[PDB]
Amino acid sequence: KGISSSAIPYSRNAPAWFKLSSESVIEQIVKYARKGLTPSQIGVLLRDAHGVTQARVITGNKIMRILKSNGLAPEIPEDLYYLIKKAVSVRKHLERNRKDKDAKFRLILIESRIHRLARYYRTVAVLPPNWKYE
Amino acid sequence: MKLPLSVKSILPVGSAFRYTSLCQPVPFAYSDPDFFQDVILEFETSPKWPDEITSLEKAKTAFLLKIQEELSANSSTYRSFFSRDESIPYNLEIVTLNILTPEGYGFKFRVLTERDEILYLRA
Amino acid sequence: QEDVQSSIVDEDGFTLVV
Amino acid sequence: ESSFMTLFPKYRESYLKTIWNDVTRALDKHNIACVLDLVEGSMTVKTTRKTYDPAIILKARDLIKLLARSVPFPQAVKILQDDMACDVIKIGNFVTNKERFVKRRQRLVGPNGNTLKALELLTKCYILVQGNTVSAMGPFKGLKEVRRVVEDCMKNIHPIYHIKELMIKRELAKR
Amino acid sequence: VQDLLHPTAASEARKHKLKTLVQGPRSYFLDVKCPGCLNITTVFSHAQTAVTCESCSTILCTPTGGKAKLSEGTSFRRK
Amino acid sequence: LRVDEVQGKNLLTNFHGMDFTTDKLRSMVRKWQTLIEANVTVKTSDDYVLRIFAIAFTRKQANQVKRHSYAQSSHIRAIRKVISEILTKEVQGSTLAQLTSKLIPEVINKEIENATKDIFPLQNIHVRKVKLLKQPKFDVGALMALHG
Amino acid sequence: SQVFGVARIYASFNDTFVHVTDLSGKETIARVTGGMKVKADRDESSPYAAMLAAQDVAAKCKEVGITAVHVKIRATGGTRTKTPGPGGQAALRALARSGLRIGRIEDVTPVP
RNA sequence: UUAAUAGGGACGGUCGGGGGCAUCAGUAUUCAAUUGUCAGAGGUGAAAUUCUUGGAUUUAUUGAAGACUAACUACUGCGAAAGCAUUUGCCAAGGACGUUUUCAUUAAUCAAGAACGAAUAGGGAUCGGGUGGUGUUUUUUUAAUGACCCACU
Repeated sequence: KGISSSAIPYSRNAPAWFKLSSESVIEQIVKYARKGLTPSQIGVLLRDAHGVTQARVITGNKIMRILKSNGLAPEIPEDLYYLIKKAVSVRKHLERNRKDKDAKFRLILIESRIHRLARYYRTVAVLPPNWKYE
Repeated sequence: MKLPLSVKSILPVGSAFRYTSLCQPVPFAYSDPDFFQDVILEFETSPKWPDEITSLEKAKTAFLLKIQEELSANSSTYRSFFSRDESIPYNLEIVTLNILTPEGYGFKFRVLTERDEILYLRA
Repeated sequence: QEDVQSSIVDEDGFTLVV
Repeated sequence: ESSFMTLFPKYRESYLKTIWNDVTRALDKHNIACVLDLVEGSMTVKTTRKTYDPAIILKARDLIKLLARSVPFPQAVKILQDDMACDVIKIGNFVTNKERFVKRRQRLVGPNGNTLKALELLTKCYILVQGNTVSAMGPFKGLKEVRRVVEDCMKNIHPIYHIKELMIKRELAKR
Repeated sequence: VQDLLHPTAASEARKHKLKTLVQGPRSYFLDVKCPGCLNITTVFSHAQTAVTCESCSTILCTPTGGKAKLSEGTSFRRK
Repeated sequence: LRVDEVQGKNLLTNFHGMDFTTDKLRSMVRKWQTLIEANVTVKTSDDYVLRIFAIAFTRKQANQVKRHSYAQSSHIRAIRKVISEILTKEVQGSTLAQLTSKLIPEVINKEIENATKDIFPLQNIHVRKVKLLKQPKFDVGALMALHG
Repeated sequence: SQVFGVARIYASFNDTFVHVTDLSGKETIARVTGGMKVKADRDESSPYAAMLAAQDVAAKCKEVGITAVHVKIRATGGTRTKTPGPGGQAALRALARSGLRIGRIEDVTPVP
């Protein structure tokens, strides 16, 4: 219910005072990418450490495209990675604790979001079909 | 006594308080150097202490002036004066409060704060 | 007063980190 | 010597300020001191060297207790008598829910304030359900009866057995 | 008590950043002078990270929930 | 008090506990404020083990508008912790008579007052109890040092 | 001026307990209670019975030597009524008339 | 081809009497013991039942067992509901806020079925977060965290 999101500006050019080019940034991406940071945390690290309005303005491609072209694409989309990591860690908290029935309600709300996202990605073929997260 | 700060602690650290005075404490026998007993005076935790050692120790001395004002005001059997303490080198403003009692004993008061250790470590 | 006091004490700042 | 004191919330304050002169008259009947502090919101009853009896100061404590629970002042000044006993029982510590406190609270107070007042006919007491307390003044037998009825009524015991009970008992003492 | 065509900027700037006529951000950039060096870095106004300088890797600002706290070694230009 | 020695139409006693009357704390507890307590187990210089309690209440500031002025439920963690480290400092020093000499003019309360004010100001704070359970030994030697 | 004690009035319901002790509270004297002074098993907290037993309690204490005494009023306490009993006011008024002293009194209701 | 006042995900300070484990405190009740002491104590409209000189009840000192967080405690908070009040530590989970980070229709509603539970638009006050300040207060300490005053959402 709670409205909270990012409001991108009107003018899709930017900033008319930034000095460097995309080549300065394209090199900067891959070293951060090969360092082991997730593409979410790249755009985290880009906007605050250096000055970039949005990386799809100085570069006419997505940041995921530059990792996909230069051979840094991961095994799955980055959003489903954490949903894997959350589902194991709660299960790991449940293999220690047999009393927290409050936690057992939380697993289904995790798994059902995993299921509905699994059908979409396997349909649009970023994942091969017959893939299953058990 | 009522002061601008409530009294935190008053600590006897004289040698006679630990039974180590070479002469036994004799009333009115002030010719022996073991006579004046050292007493620490600590006031409460307060930001009334300046960040410079001369104004700190002179602030302590003016507090001892107000205590001397109450003491001479209402404790006329007690006697009191002020002395210097160059046994801490280059700290030229430590003033001891000397009180002579009708039991024949003499004490000296010297004020310890929390602002001391920070300024000396800063030096 | 106050702002100069901050300037000097946080100059002991630039000697307090560095 | 002995000094008792209490506090109040703010919806009693200006009323107390309007009746404080009759407070100091009725307490001046028994040589009792009283001090009204606004900045804490405290009343304070004390004894003086010109006191006659000490025990009256206990009643004084009760009176300022009965001004914390918003009792009307002419009803309140009865406790400075001799044959007049007071009681404050706390009703806040029975229900964790607010709604079921409301359930047996309203089942206690009944329709239109009838049933509760019916107890004040079969006890001849004064009963004020003051929020999270029952404050009851009156004779001692009635304080036994009201204590039994309240301390059954916060639990699942219905008031109709109590009013039938006191009705049949008063009509058998009628005889 | 107003029309939806042109409201005043005094009426506009008090509004929420989403519910405006043309949605646009409010956050800004600035240049950071910390005298351990003399190079400036463009730091976005909301941190989400512990940020240090270019070479004198000490601090520039501290993360909060909202606006970051520039850790006192700064005069700045909002450009 | 607690009896230790007896001598012939005289007997000497020792400090066992300190307690508030019921009228005093039940005077204090007002509606629309927050009751903060603390306890600490701490040893003296001579090995008297004593557990004291603590009472803390929130006041309103000048020009308050709101009727309650509660805490934040994390400042109470910031309040209990400041009292806890102060009470361990003052105990284990200069055996309990000087600690009794601090409890009587309640010097302890101002030390609680000044330090914890930077978090949230406060009102009435007192000590409310001290009780002992681990007296070491008979030990007449230090007992007669207080006598005249 | 005087030799002191504590009177510890326990004013329960259907009975009143009064017993003066020493300053320590382990040594007892004159334990006589209100229920003793009439035999009907009903008026055991009546104030004339409370005034009766408080006279005889102050009688023996005046015959041993105790002349000044603190009182500690006390109700039943705990999950009980928490209310001072019937024979508490007149009984405190009874022994204060007997020729003793009353000063600096307080409450020992167990209010948990 | 855009990045929905469609939906999902990441990050930052937080909030919560939300949950699990483990730990600490408190008086009160009961039982047992020791000491002072010695005729009644309980109960009801009485009456009766019970205990009692190997001492009942009361009093002072202990130990044991179980149980719960009393004034604060609210038309407030949290949880999907049933429900949730001592301190402290650990383990994860959650919401709002902020966000110029990210996916790109991934959406919604509901037989069968499973888990868990008997079984139209204003006004005033309040909770959490954020922003601003011709602002105060703690500052005889240089700073500052923090509470407060007012506006905005």
